[PDB]
Amino acid sequence: NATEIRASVGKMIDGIGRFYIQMCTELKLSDYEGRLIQNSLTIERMVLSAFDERRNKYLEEHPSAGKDPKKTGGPIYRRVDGKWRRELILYDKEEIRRIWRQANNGDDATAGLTHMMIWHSNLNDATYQRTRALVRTGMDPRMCSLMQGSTLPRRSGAAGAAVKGVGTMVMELIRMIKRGINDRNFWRGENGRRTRIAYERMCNILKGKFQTAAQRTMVDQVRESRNPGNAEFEDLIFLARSALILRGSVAHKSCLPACVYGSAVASGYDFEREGYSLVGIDPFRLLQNSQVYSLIRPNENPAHKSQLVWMACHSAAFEDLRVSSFIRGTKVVPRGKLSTRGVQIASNENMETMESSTLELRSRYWAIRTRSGGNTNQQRASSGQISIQPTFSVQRNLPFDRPTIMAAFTGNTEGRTSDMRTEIIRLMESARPEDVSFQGRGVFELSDEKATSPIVPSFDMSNEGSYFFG
Amino acid sequence: NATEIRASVGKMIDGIGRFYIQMCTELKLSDYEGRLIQNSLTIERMVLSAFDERRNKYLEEHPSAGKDPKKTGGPIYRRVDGKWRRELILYDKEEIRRIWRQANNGDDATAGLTHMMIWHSNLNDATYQRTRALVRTGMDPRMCSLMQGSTLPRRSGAAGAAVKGVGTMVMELIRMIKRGINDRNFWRGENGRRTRIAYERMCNILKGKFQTAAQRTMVDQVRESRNPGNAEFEDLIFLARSALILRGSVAHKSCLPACVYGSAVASGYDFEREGYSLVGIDPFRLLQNSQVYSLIRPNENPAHKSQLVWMACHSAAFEDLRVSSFIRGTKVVPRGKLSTRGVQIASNENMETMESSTLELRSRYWAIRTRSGGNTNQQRASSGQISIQPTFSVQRNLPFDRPTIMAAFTGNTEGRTSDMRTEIIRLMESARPEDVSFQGRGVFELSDEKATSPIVPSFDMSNEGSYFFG
Repeated sequence: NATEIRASVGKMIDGIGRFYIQMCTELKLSDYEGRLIQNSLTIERMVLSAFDERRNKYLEEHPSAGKDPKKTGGPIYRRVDGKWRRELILYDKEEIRRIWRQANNGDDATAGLTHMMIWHSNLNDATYQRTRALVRTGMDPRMCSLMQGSTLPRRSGAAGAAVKGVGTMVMELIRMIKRGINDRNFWRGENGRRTRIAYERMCNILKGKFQTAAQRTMVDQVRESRNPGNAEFEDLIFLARSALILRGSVAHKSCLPACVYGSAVASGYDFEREGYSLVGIDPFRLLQNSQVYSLIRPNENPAHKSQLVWMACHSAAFEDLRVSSFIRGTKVVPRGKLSTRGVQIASNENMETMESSTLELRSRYWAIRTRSGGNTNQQRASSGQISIQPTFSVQRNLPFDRPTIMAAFTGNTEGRTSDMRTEIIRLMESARPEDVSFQGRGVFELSDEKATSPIVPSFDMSNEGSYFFG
Repeated sequence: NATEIRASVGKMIDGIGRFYIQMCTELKLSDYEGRLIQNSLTIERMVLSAFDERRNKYLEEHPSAGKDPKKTGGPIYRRVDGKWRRELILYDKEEIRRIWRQANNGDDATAGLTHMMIWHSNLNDATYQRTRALVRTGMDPRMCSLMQGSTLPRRSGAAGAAVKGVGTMVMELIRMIKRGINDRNFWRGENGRRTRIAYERMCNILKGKFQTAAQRTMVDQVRESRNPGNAEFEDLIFLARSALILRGSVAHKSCLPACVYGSAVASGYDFEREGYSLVGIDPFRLLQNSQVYSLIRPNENPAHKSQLVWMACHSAAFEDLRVSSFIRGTKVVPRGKLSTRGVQIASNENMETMESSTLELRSRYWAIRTRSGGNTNQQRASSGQISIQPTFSVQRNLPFDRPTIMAAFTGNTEGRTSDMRTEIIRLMESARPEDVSFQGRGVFELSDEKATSPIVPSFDMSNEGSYFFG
């Protein structure tokens, strides 16, 4: 059944929206002030800090960073008769914790929290990619397209586990491997137990994310090493390099800024009644009638800023430029020639140069974001029955496709990773960059509500460049 | 045990002989007509066409060449009161297929078929050498002595795999390499799978045929290339050039014409009882009491024709002229001054000029044809123990010949082919053209049945020329 999940997501988004309304009430902000991305970012990171129990518990035992008992940050921006001002106002954790407490009818709202962490992951992935950590681990910065949800902490649950990508998991595993190489953390203490439990859980998440059998079995053989040394390091690097083409269907949750949700909730559009979806038309239908303001530097182009924020909202920073432009309706500028900077504003930059303006979010078309992979993998490995069932009682043979039956079982168990690298490189060679994917699907029009008739895109515009980076 | 193989070969030759008797019965041919090489060639090539499933299956989908549903060729020659006549009589495939079906007590007679393909290979190798394909592949026609069984199709089994030579395998590999260079046949389709399977099987056959370790390891490193480009092309050319001296013991099966087998079977000499061998005295003992007739042009010398047909029967076209003459008893004329042409007769040449005559096959001596190589290779690399076993329990060292122990294992694996070309050229330099081979063996007399006492040949007849070609 899908009605229950729809009601649950509608309920928790209604809670988030009415929390945002409560914030707009308590901050004494004007109508325009509540349509700002920056203040939503500030309050939302404040919520992240308040609800992150582990960092807090690390902090009350560590009274450092000067003024840090329980209050952090808070750069609220207010419009003064056309000009702008920034104030560093500090808020307690317990008060706003309880404001959430009645902002969700007595619940913890963990799903909402995961929504905020995921929307932060999308903003960071859209703005800045961490080539720095990649090169730190020795890992090639050519594969930044594997950095989905890198800024996410491990505190996120299964819903948060859905969005964090393959390459980010390679990075976090490499971090723990380097730590275990530096010192003997693998002893029989409770620390070793929690490390191996986390390691096996993360490997299970990995094997869930992949699609082809060969990579799944190689990963299953990865955690056989009770004492991970150096071989699994290049094993995981090659895992990422092979997942370049055999990508895992991780997630692309379409999280939206708190201002848009709050404006919708304030207008009386209760999400529980008509339902809410995070994947279909629904996150789209709020945006063509949404007004968003933000601050811009006197050199930044607002036209680029609108495209970038729509990227971040729809987590399309790692999507191809051609289809993103087709859905948007206008050409999208790659990261190479963007005359803009990060949407976050520095704490030291001067107050005079900021100017507020409206953000354009309307898009001509819409499409469903499925958590799947390209059809090319199913082209490499076709589909069909392998077994048969006797319906009539007739004296006949039972046809069994035996050579694939051994392949599923792997009768002769794989010796090491290398034998798997062999046929996975063979599959990579079988791959082609002209393999059309997602057959039977298309882009629909905004007037469509039940996905009745799509239109297939056709891109013949030479080599404009399907690479947002470079 | 050797009795079972002897019985099997005797049985299948008895089947072939009684099939030939059935053909002589159904063709209504006279006594002399069944002693003709030409009619045996015609019926035998007809059998090849009937039992070759792949070409047939290519043909019923390709109804071309005019009159070609299921009937091909058939130039039967009949003697008319001294003169000769040629008739193009066409036979169906299924009828003669079933005639074989009871001609071998319900078996397929695949071994007999391989015997016919091998005897065709010997006739072609004796008559005409394919310098043309060699030059087509850019391959030097100085090495025609490596063309054993070139006309053989790949359908031949392990018994047929025994006779097809090293240079022919170089040629077929070069053909597939050129085809894979022309188009990308190496994709992940089923065609690529069958190509790599055939390629590895043929490389296994090659490594089976060679004798020295260095060439075997270089060949083992040949198929490491998953995408064969151009380097392995000259690698295989150099393989053939090195196998010039370090020849592989491929095979020299002594196949005999169907007329000789049929005459023996008709006389009541059942091969199952007294046994048959294809390698010892036995294929020889049928020939001194065998009568064979054939057609000859008014310019062709019958004396040369008898020597050439005995060459083709004994597959001694690539054997040295001195020993071939010694075993035959008379001088053998090289290909340079043979006033004869191919034993096959053209379809357009006139009926008047043909004249039939007896073929001389009796030879003074006999010798065993072992599938081995010259003793010179064992002179270059001597023989002896490398390890020892403790018989008495005595506190003593275990002598191990370590530097050759690494050599067998190749502890430092060879980088490329070039390091192997180095020491193989060194071995070629160590080679001498005066190295006497086949020590401990000799030529026996026809009166000998158990190989009791041979006589060693001694050739001091200057430089008559041990080269059938040139």
